[PDB]
This record gives sequence, C-alpha cells and structure tokens, in this order.
Amino acid sequence: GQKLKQDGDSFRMKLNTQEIFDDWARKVQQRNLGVSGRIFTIESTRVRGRTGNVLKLKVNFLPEIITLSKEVRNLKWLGFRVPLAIVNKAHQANQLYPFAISLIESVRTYERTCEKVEERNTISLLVAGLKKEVQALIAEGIALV
Amino acid sequence: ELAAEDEQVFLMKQQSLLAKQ
Amino acid sequence: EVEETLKRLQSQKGVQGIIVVNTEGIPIKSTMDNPTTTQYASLMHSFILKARSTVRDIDPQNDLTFLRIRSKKNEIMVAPDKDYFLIVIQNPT
Amino acid sequence: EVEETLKRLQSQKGVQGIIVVNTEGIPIKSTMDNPTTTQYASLMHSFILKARSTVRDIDPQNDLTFLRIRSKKNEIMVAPDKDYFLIVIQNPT
Amino acid sequence: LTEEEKQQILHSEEFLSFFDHSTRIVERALSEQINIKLSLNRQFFDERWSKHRVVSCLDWSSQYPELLVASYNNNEDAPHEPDGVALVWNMKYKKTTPEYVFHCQSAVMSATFAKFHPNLVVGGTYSGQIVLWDNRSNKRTPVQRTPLSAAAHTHPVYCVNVVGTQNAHNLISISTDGKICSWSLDMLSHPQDSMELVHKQSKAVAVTSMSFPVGDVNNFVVGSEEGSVYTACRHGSKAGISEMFEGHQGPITGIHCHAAVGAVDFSHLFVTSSFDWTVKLWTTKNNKPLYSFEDNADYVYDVMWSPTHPALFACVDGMGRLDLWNLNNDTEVPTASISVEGNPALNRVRWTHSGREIAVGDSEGQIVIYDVGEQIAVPRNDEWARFGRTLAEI
Repeated sequence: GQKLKQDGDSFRMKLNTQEIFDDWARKVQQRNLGVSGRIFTIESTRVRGRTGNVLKLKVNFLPEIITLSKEVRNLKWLGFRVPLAIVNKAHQANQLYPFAISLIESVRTYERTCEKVEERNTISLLVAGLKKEVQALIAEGIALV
Repeated sequence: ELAAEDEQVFLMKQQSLLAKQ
Repeated sequence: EVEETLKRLQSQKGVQGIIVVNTEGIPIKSTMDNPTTTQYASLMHSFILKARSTVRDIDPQNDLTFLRIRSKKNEIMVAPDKDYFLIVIQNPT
Repeated sequence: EVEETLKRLQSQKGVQGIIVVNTEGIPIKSTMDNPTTTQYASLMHSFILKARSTVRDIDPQNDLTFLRIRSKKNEIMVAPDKDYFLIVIQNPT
Repeated sequence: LTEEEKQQILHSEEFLSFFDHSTRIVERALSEQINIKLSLNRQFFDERWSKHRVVSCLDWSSQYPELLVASYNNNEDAPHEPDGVALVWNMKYKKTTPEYVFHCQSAVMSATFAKFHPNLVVGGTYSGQIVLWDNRSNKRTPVQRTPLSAAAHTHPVYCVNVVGTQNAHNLISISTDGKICSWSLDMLSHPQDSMELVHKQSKAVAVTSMSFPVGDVNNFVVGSEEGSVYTACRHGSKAGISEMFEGHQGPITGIHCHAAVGAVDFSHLFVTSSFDWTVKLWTTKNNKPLYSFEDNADYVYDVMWSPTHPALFACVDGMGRLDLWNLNNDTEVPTASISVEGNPALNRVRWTHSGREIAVGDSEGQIVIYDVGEQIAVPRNDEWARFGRTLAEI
C-alpha cells in the first residue's frame, strides 16, 4: 500500500501542470501582443511575377490574437489566475474581433473582385464609378485610429 | 467620363498620408 | 417443366407468366393482347437481328442474351437463345 | 469539366476505353485508336436511333434513357437523353 | 467531318443533367449481373477526398434514409488544394466513390441536411459562415453564404440544425462564442433571430454542441467547453440560459437528448460525452448526473441515442473503439463493442435513422457503417417498463 501510494504521489508530481501555465504567461508578457494602432496598414511588397513593388493593402490585425483570448477564456475557468493586463488585452481583443474579421474579409473580397475586373480591361471603364466610391470609403476609413 | 485612378496610385498616396499622420 | 417456368416467371414484378417469341415474330406463347404483342415482337426481332449484325461486324464470336430496354414506364427484357426469344415486361421499380 | 469526367467514369472499373460524345454519332475523340472508336460509335448511334424508334412504336411519348447489352464477349453502354451517347468497352463479367 | 463543333460543344458546359444522370446511373452499371453483436457492413474511405483527413461531423438524411453527409477541416497535406471538404455518401449500391462532393473556401466544421427541403445541405464552417449547398444541381461552390457580421456568426460554428416541420421550419445555429441564430431556408443572408447566450453576470457560454428534446421545438440544451451543461429557452417568456447543471469536470463534447418514443415519456434524458471517458446520463428535472460511464480515461468524444431502442446508445472512444452501451441489460459493462482496424482516433458516431446500423467517423477519414444484432436492435414494451424501473433504481 505504501509503495503504491509513493508511486502515485511521484507520478502526480511528474504530472504537475502550473509550470506550463506560468511559462505561457511569461511568453505572452514578453511578446506583448496588442492590436492598438491603425485601422489597417498599407505595406510594400515585391510580389513575384512583376518587377514593381506592390503596395498591397493589409489589415493591422493579427488573426492569431483571438487564439490568445481563447486561451484566457479557457484558463480563467481552469482556475489559473492570469495578470490583469493580460485579462484586459484578451477581453478587448475578444470584443473587437468581429469588426476586424468583417474588415479583413471585406478588403480581401474587394481585392479579389478588383483584380478580376482589371483582368478584363474591357469592363473597368464602366465599373470606375463603383471603384471610385469604394476608394473614397477606404480613404475615409484609413485615417481612423 | 469616370476615371479609373489605378489602384497603385491611390494606394501610394494613402501610404504617404498614413506615413505623414 | 413449361408450367414451372411459367410460375417462376409470373412471380417477377409486372410479368404475366412466360411469353416466348420465335424467329417469325409470332409469340409461340400467348400471355398478352395478340396484335400489340405480335407487332411489338416483330419490331423486337428486327432490331435484335440488326444488333446481331452490328456485334458480329466487330465481334464474330459473341452471342446475344441480355438487353435492357428501360424507359420511364417499363423495361423489356429480351433474351434470344437461338429461336426462342423471351420478352419480359417488368416495372423499373 | 471534361478530363475529370472521363477519368472518374473510367477508373471506376479500369474501363478499357470511353470517349465523351455530345454529338449524334461520328465522334472525333479516341481512347485506344481513332477507327475502333469512331466507326463503332457511329454504328452504335445508328443502332440506338432505331432502338428509340422501337420504343416510340408502342407509344411515341416513350424515350430511351438507358441502354446496356451484356454479351458473351463485351458489355456495351449508352445512356441517351438528347445528344449524350455513352460508349463503354468492358469485359462481360 | 466535324473538328470544332464537337470541340466547342465539349467546351460549352450544358452537361448538368448529363453528368447528373450519368453519375447516378453508372455506379448502378457497376452491378455484376453477368449471365456467364456488431459486424462490419460497409467500410468507406475515399482516396481522393479523404487521404489523411479528419471527420468533422456526420448526419443521416431523414427524408432519404440512405444519404449521409460528412465534413472535414482544412487539409494540412496541401493548402493550395480546396480546404473545406464535404462529402455526400450513399447506400444505394456498393461503390468506393462518394456520391457527391462539395467545397467551402473555409474549413468545414459541421454539416447536416435540411428538414424543410429534402435536397439542401447546410453546414457551419471554421470561419463562422453558414454554407448552403444544392444537391440536385451539379456545382462545387456554396450556393448561399451567411454574411460575416457582428450580428451574424463570426466565431467557428460547431452545431447547426433544423427545427419545426416542413411548413414551420427554422434553421438554428450556434457559434462557439455563444451566439444563437435562427435563419430560414429560403434566405441565408440575414438572421431572423440572433442573440448572445449568457449564463450570469453577462458572461457568455462557450458552446461546443447542442441538442433538443425530441418532438419539441424551443427550450434548447447546450454543452459548454467549460465543462457545464445548460438548458436555455429559444424564445419562451425569456430567452437565454434557463438552468446550469453541476456537470462534468472536463469539456462537454457530445450532447444528445433522448429520441426513442414509446409507451413512456423519456424525452428529458440527456447523454453527454465529456473529455473524461465519462458518458453521463441525467434528466432535465434533476441537477445532478444520474449515472457515470467509466471504463478508461481520456476523451470519449460523442454519444448518441438509438432512435428505436429506448435504453441503448453508442459512444466512440478516441482510443479507437466503439462500444454499444445498453442500460436495460447492464450498467457497468458494454453489451457490445468493436474496434476499427488500425486502432484509429475515431471521432464521431451517428445512429442512422430507424437505427439498425451505425456510422462512425475517423481521424483518418475512413468512415465505417455497420449494423447491430437483431436480438439487440429491436426493443419491446418490456424494454420500456424495465427502463422506467431502472431509472427508478436511483
């Protein structure tokens, strides 16, 4: 009986769990995830296939941030307490996620449809008005923090 | 008539605006 | 036994016993209305003979015993041995 | 699609040869050679036109949507609806 | 001799009915009519749409009790190739090939048939975008897609279902965020209803799966990855969480209400398969679990009642074994068991309509269907009475 209980206690000691929680929290704090900044970012990329530098339009929002939220949204009920700054960042990211995902899907769809249009140059002249209004809407949005 | 204003020019202009803001 | 064959065939769905058509287009066995079945068997015999010619064109060693003429109303199973050509009306269901 | 259609219709049994025929006979496609495909499919088209006449005899509203003949040496397939005439070369078994 | 007319008619795609009837008929032509206890029945493993692919969901079509739908996430094998893989599989005549295929630009998480229309198939994806597909038409793309908006689902959707009858239908969906949304089959672009499920102090419930009492609409039941099972009314006099259950320690993965209907009323019995081998049976009127299933550890995913037998259900273990668990004959030992060869991580189990056989998903994608013993499939009035008294046991 005592040998068995010693075996089980040793196994349980090997079966501790908090250390990984601690390491993950430390990694989160070190990496300093965030979303604050511009509504979306315009960047420079030299896409292979063309000599020029393409100013492809992206969204200032890492899709992985929500993952962190879910971790917290789990670890909180797991009984492990996470630092208040991390709680705040995860909560803000979770509440703000829907807007970001709608934005990114919308901009990707717009890019796909505009490249489809310009693939057929015979039609861009007609669609120019819609492209103008969309560009105006993007121009209005981009200035926002 | 309506103009196209190629996406690259608009993108670079707004890149400049974001840089300066 | 011819009667055994008849009772075995009538057990099939939508089949009224056994009707056999010889090479003259006249059914040696009578199970349905005579004029319709006779003309139908005559057209049967004609097109199965042209099918026999068609296959022998490129297959001079094949024999015909299976053919599934199925429509949205009924299927006709036509099976020639050498002179006796069984024609069987069966529901597609 | 085209290639996927033939590929899937073929590898289901390792079929020896099928070509897509959307026209009334005389197909220019080939699977093992031009003649044995084109002439045989034209013969099939001629035969199935007669078979369609045969099925229309008993009632003109009838049309043939599916046709198979399984003989001692070959199994021939065609499913016509308006112009789509199938060909299948396959073992009797 | 034509050279381009055949080429252009091949290029022109008017082959919709052509391909439809050709496919529905050639597998029929596969028949070899040449004139010259558990037991496996049919093992299905598509080589083209299931190479190293994980079963995500399963469903049997009530309208056509030979038609099955199965899902898949994105394929790690190749990202460039289509990611959301959906398979419609048939039980007319044996064939290695799936009867229908379907693709979604997002990884597919769950899928099912529509009760309102016997041909439409509806499936929730990993992006939280409900996807509609028309079986009769020959297409690969989703026919319809719910918008990705704050009002609509945005987190990955894992349970979708159709409630009501064929003229009082309603498509209810859950996102793992806690959003319930009610749509209609005639339009899939705007939520007829939508609200964020909340238990208390406005905190949401991370819903993983949900079910409903057989023969009833509204008054839904959901399971939470937090390890807690809730009953929440759809509309009632007040929507939202109505009751919180003591529940199981780990995440609640597969939840199902009882479905068999007979001389007694058992529509209040819930089976939940958590992450601890623990298939818990309870009733909605009691806050505590009525019994516990324990023979191993570590993750039995899903549990599902048999629609014909009232005291019999199935649960499949990630260890790679499906045991058919009966209550009237036993309470501690499975009355039947079997293991899929290769010992694979069997994900999902689905009782077929009318029962008498089972469907099993796998991490490898090789879904297997197979029947049950006749002496165990069929119930009897004795089964209902003794089941009532076994409930009366404790």
